[PDB]
Amino acid sequence: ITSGGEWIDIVRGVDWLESDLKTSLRDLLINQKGGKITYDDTGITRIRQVIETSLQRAVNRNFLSSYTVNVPKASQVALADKKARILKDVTFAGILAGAILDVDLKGTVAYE
Amino acid sequence: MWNPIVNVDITLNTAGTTREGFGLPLFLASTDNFEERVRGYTSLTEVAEDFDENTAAYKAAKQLWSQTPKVTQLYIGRRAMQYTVSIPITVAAGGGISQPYQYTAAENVLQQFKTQIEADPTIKDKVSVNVTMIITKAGDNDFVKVTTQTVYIASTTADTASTALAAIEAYSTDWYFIAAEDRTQQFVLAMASEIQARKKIFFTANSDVTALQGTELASANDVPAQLAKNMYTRTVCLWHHAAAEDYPEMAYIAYGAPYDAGSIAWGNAQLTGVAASLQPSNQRPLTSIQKSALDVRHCNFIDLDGGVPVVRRGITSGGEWIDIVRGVDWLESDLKTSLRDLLINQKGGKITYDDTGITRIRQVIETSLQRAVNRNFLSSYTVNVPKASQVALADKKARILKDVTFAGILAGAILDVDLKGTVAYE
Amino acid sequence: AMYQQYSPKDVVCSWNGIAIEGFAPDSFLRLQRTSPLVTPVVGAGGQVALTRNADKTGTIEIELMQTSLSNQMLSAIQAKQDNMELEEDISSNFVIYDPSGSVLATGINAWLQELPQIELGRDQNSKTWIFGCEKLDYTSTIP
Amino acid sequence: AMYQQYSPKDVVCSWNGIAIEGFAPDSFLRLQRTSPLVTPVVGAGGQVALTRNADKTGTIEIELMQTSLSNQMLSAIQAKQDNMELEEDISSNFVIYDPSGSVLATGINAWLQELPQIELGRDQNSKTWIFGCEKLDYTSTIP
Amino acid sequence: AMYQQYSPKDVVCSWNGIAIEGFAPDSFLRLQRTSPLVTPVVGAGGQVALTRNADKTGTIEIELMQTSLSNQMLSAIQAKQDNMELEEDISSNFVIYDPSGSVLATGINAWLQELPQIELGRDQNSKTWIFGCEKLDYTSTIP
Amino acid sequence: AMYQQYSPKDVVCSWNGIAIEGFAPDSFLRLQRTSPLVTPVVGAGGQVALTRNADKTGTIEIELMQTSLSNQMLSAIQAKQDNMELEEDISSNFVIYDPSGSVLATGINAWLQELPQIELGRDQNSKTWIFGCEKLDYTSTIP
Repeated sequence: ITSGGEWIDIVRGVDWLESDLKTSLRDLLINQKGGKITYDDTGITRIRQVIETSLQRAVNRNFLSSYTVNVPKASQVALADKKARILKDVTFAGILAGAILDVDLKGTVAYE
Repeated sequence: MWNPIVNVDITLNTAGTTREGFGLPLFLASTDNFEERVRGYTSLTEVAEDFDENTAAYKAAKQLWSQTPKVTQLYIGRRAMQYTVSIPITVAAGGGISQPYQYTAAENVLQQFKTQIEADPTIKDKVSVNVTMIITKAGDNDFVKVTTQTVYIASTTADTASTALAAIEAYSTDWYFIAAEDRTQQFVLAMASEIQARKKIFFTANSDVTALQGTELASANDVPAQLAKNMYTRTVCLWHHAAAEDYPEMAYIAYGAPYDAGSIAWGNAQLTGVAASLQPSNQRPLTSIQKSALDVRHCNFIDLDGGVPVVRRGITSGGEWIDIVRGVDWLESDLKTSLRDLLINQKGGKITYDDTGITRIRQVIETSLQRAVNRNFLSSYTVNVPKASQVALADKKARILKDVTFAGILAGAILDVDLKGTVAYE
Repeated sequence: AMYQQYSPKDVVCSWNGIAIEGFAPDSFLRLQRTSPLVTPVVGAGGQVALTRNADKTGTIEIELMQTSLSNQMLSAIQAKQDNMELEEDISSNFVIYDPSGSVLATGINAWLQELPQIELGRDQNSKTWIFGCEKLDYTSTIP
Repeated sequence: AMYQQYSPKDVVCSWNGIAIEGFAPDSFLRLQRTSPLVTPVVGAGGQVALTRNADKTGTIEIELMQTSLSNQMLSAIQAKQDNMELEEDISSNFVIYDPSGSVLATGINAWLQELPQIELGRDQNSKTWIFGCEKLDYTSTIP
Repeated sequence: AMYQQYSPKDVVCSWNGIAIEGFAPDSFLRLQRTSPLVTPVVGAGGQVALTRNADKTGTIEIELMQTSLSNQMLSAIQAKQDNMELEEDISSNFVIYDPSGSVLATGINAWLQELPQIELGRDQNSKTWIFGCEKLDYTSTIP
Repeated sequence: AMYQQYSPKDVVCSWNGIAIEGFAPDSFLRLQRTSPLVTPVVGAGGQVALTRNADKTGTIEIELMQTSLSNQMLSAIQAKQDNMELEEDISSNFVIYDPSGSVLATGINAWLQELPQIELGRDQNSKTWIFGCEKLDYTSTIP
């Protein structure tokens, strides 16, 4: 365990998960070599898809067990963001699996 | 600044969702931690900064946010304060004006302090001093504080319910539920009488053991009985042993506040982390006779169906269900907003004083009542309006429309069941 | 009161990072489970015992117009996956966005299963693409 | 924006060096694969494993008018191939030219598989010729 | 009333400290005794005398998917046991956990007896592993 | 998660330096051991003692299409081995390459044991070649 009480496994898994999300979204945003990701619901759903896929990659490892994702509607985004060409308000949640490291045991012996 | 192409801030703190509904809570407490007469917060973390864990203004906020989904916002009001000094200083005023005072080695010392204060040309006019010693408001000052071991200090609320309520309303009118830290018989009754003349709801608790005995309301004279006798339909009273220094009223408020008006029932409510009403003497749940004694007073309580605590009935002191009161208030607000939106936005035109203009108002009133019918709050309604050919000419000069009326019918719900059966070989 | 209104215009499908557009005039989407949830067994005497099937796969059939540009993207994606080692992954979540909530399912680890049949005549004929999924999850907005 | 326009007039089919003309009033061309791309297998516990089929053959059905002159050419070509040794080759690429891009497939090493049924009545009935192909290749204009 | 419901998903097998997973689509487990409990003998005059067999061994056949990862573990375990002295023990209890109680037996001192046959085709074929046991014990929840 | 995907296309067999190709439509490969690993013995009193068989030979049956060109190579190889002295070696390792890991065995010192039966009809019939091996070794990727 770390000095803060958190298992090393949790810390390292969270860091890897962040790195995987960062790489997947980077690969989506790059490689638009001749097109756009328009600032409407069609473009937002494409980002939802990659976030969900990258979280499913973690669920497959048995690191997580379930997750959820929420994204904003393109019809209610402030116009400052549309000029800055940035997307905000994306969030997600997850749940951890766990493991076993110790055992407690009791028994009895008798003639009957 | 430079921002990464993808930014990811992952954390380990679980979080829950909030919700928005009709009405927001306000907690009126005796405090001096800020100058404004009303200040808002959005989470318990913000409340912890201004207040310590042992203050009632913190317990009330802690109870409120225990329920799920959360309430969006919470307001805290400040009561007027008076300070007292004795012999077993620093004086502050609105605007950050502070002046220290000192005398070196009791009436002589108190008079020395009084003379120093009354001689100071900066802070004296905003406060008052009198001989123990007493310090109160003066002039425009709405805030005053005294702090300081050869001198002792004390504090006490120095206003009535009427004055505090008026002073807080003259600052912020955005709140529906109101609860109070003070639980004395006089203040509670005064606040109940004041809120009756307003479209607000006053939640209060009680732990008076004299309320658990006697079924005749005529002879009883505790606070719940007096509230019931006055038919204060806008007052909700809850009986709970821990009402001495804890505030379950806020949990009860948060139970139904997050939801829409007129579409829920406040009875049989389940509150998280709140124990049942226990007899103070032996810490056992109330007997049926004590529950009946509370019932005749129109006072609520936390019952046990056998393994689960649930607030029962959920009625105001006047006998009217909380749901009806809140739904009627929401309906009025909706009508007020819809007609306001019609009357405004005539930016370049008129609503002529003839039948063509009157039918347009009929239309919006009907639509706003249909909005309530869709919630299953009402079941049917009717509207009547005057003819433009028979309106008095004084109204046409005043540019006002009168004689509009409507009616509605309520839906209802089910909260209890009665059952009978038989068993036989045949 | 009346229920929420359906609108085909505000339905968006996505898979493998691309958006699928150009829905056909009729029946442009279908979702279905492969097996039922329960399978009763009845003895000669009338007793009943229930079997709870573990299979949860499904199929997603999306149908597009004849000249839609999304047909080229899927063909180009399929051509790439034929020249990849077995160790490389080919599955991705099939996400459907519908503000009316008339679609209750999403495809977990979906793959491309079949190619459209091509027919030509005096008029335009649609093209059907078929997908699979490891688990066709039915969810809802909790009341 | 709107997609590209379809035009039956500008569709040309070719095979064995001849051009096939005289399309029927309706449904004059069909293309289809013999087997799907993937075949899932589900265990009793719900696990999934995918089988990737190697078969890629297909069929091309082209339908012509009753009195079209292209019927004679195909009969004459078929008659020649019956009197050829097995060592001689009988397959050729089936090329379809379509400027609208509504057809995404071409036939690699196609052969003649069936002869049309002949029917006569008060009106004219079409004649269907069926071909095979070693590999029905789906291609696209790379976006 | 109706009996308890069967669920293949909640069946777990274990042996040698590892968990065996990836059950085949059908008939993934079988248990059987080697000999019957009694063997009657009838004389020429009709008299009957009963012989009570002492044998209680059995066989446990567990069948898995073609690409299941539990196949590698069993091969790796078998490879180790071939390079061990005869004095070292190779038997272990075969424990089956089933919340529905449809399986009434457990394997005492089970050993690996046979290796799966391997076959390949267009589709996936299962692999059967066979075990023995000193005493196939039938137990029940005492009414 | 889901297991690895099987693909008949990426399976390669080799023996005697040549590659064997042209697999039949179904069941083109089979592997099997000659004898089981253990043979229990039970006394009249119920005691059990285990016999560990030393035999580890096996058989590899590979089945090919009727007109596959790999049939000629095997016939040509067999013809050579009939005109060789007994001192010359005729065995070689039978190596199977499968990226999915669905085949767990390899043939050590395999030999040609039988020739295919030949049958002709309206359609094409497959041809089965049978091999032996000194030791059919089961291996795995160590977890």
